[PDB]
Amino acid sequence: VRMQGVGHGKSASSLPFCRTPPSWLKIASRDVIDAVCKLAKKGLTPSRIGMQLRDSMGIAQVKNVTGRKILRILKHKGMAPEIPEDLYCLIKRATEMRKHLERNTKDRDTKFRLILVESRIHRLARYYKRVKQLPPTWKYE
Amino acid sequence: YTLRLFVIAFTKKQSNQLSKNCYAKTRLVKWVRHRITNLIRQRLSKVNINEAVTLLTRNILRDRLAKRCNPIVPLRDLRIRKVKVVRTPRFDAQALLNAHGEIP
RNA sequence: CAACUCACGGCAUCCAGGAAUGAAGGAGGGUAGUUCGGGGGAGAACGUACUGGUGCGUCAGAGGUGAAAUUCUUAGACCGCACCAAGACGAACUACAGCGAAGGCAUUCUUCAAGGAUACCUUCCUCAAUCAAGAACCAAAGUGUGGGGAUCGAAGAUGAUUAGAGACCAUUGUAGUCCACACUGCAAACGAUGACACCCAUGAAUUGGGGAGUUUUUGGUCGUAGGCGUGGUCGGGCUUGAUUAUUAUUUUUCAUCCCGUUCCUCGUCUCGCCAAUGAAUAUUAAAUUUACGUGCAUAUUCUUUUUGGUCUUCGUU
Repeated sequence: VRMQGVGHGKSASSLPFCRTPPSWLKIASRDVIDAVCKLAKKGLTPSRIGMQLRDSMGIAQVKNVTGRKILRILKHKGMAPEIPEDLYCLIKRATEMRKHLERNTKDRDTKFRLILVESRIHRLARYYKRVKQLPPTWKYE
Repeated sequence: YTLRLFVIAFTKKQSNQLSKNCYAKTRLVKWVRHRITNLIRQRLSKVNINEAVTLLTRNILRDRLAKRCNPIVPLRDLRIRKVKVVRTPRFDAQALLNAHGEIP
């Protein structure tokens, strides 16, 4: 069930039983790792890089061939984002809604929503200070 | 002359349909009403007053309308429900009399 | 210091020995379908009707009820037609249908941010469930301030009925009904069924999304036989970058910017010889699934024209 809404989804991805890479690939480790970092320089987040790389190069799960995962790669080269993608996304969303409400003060739905969002921010943040990946001096607004 | 043409239409079940709904989506609907307004503003733009009315009375418009419309979603009827005049040009003697010709 | 088989040595030297279990029928976040809908806010228009007014006609009743009366009229009521004003609302279509956490939400177009489902060999890797305190939201009626005031209408008034009627019924009528900004948190706020997760028999139906699939990897000679694309060499242009130039000491002066084949190196595609997935004489929970057809189908526009050429009307021969 949804975190702070209601709904049951089941839209999902199930990767194959075999964890070995295809026969047909003509890449090797080097080629992959290059293309990862290279596209990262544009300002793509890990998500977007992986999607670009299945649709052009045919590398599905990066982990299978390169022997390690997108975020590890970027950390080792120091291109990993300071505040992690998942929460940064939320923050961006929230700000936009707040802007809207500075002009639209009789809107009700938006404000019900804003609560939910802001709550979620907190919970994520507290698991990025339980798991060290933010300063303990982190704060929202 | 500046006008308003009220319209109306209805969906139509397919001939092999086994479903008791006929209901449309939203995008479907809106297209019709789009592709209605456009045509009734394209034909009547370059057509004058007495030249116009002769279409409506004989139901010439209805032909050209529905036969475009139909593959957007099936229509059972289209009608022109009502027609009305808003803004009129100012009085003239000649443009008037030339539109009646001989007066019995 | 350069040169300099190889070694020692020097170099804020680099990459690889997968260097860190898996990716939950848990949560979160992405990307897309102009996705999906009476979900929410803002703006611009539209529709009849009720009520009032104005103009044009008619002339004596009209309202109302079981029966009446209260009520309005020759200062023309009621009725008919045309038009204007103001406020509220959005019929039928409207459903054992849709959306929202509930309360709730129906004209149209434009616009502003949101949410759910589905699709994925995308990303992250337990971030979750439930819940004293605390916080937000909440039908209608009520309270405050200002605005609006068409309709209906508590309180009140009048007329009836009744033994009585300060009740049901009729004509009226203030608060209220509407809006903006604050207050209140009292519903048969009901499915009288707390939230989250698992197992579980049947036939039709409905709303939203998505899908309907059957010869591959090519290995070895990699074998230039051909083609395609990229970087190099002259050439062409270029005040290209250094730069004579720019005063015509213009004399350049070169690898080069923009173009540039028959040259060398690299990538890829085409072509090729061989090799790779098709041998029944007997069947215990099955080795391979229907169908794949109908009905609809844009000349889809405005032109200003200007040089000829068919015509026409004046002078004059």
